Amino acid sequence: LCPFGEVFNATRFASVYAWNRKRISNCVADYSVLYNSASFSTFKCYGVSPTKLNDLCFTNVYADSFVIRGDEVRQIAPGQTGKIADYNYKLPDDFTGCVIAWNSNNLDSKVGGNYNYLYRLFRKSNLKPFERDISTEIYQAGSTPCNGVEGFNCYFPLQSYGFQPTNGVGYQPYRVVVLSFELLHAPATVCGP
Amino acid sequence: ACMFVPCAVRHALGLCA
Ligand SMILES: *CCC(=O)N1CN(C(=O)CC*)CN(C(=O)CC*)C1
Repeated sequence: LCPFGEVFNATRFASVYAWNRKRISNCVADYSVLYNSASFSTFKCYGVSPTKLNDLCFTNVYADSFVIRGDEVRQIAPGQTGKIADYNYKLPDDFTGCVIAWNSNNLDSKVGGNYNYLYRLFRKSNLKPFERDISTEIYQAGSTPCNGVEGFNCYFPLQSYGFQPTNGVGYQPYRVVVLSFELLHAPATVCGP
Repeated sequence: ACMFVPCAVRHALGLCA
């Protein structure tokens, strides 16, 4: 009995630089929430059909979840660039699974701003697909090495979102769930009812 | 007093040690 429901219904969501991964295996898959795709602002499946997942069997299913702005949801797709795809959460070109997002302004925005959700603002290079970086190493913005000391041209690598409920929809927080359906050379443990 | 992420928020998220 797979805990797909708890991934979507989790009270706390991760900041996107520290995106949470939940491996799903050795269980009976309840795909009911994927049939209710009309209730999500984003619901894009790549090489998957929710009505056919019962007939299919998988070795593992990873559920990555985080909060980003609504105007950043478009970056959670194959072949995208931008601050999120580049420095926070990268999907591969060959991605197989679904990207599901919904507005969470009522929960994740605060008057004055919710500075508790962060994204990585600086990084020496782009992430590889599915790479996760939670280091807080001071970023060398000038030509002079920082030696890890925060200050002049040496910046804290992460930035607060400061979500406010009166910001426009594109700047509002959205909770995102990315499901990767993995069928590797092993026995399938995630099957339908 | 802190740029990018305020100091209290850095403590709240476990980013100081
Ligand atoms: C903006 C940097 C700063 O004021 N301090 C460095 N530091 C941390 O960054 C903790 C994560 C320790 N300091 C404080 O805890 C007080 C805000 C000082």
